Amino acid sequence: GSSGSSGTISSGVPPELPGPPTNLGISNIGPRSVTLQFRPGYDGKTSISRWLVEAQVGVVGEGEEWLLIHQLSNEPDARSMEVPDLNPFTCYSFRMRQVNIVGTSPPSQPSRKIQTLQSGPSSG
Repeated sequence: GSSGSSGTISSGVPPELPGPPTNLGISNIGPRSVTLQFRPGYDGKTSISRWLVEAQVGVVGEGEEWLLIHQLSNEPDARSMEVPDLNPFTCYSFRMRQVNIVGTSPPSQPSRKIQTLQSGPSSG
């Protein structure tokens, strides 16, 4: 953009909403816990208050709903985090979200389909 009208701005300015974080990846996929990496695109002239991590059950496509599963509060300096409470031996997805004094941004592109390890003994 490139424009501006008469006036001044120096006293009080409300914050804005963040942006959709990218560079999402699914690594260290454990049994019921995995590490979801990401990067804060646009904070919104304000640090994040809490990150929202949603996921879907089996079916990973439109029509269904996305509910929260993992959320990191008070930690705007967390490039990545672990997502506990995961369904083992089940195809699930994961996303990211930013929350600030403004509000909660929309859902970001979901990660590729993966397979959670099994919950129990299984070695050798």
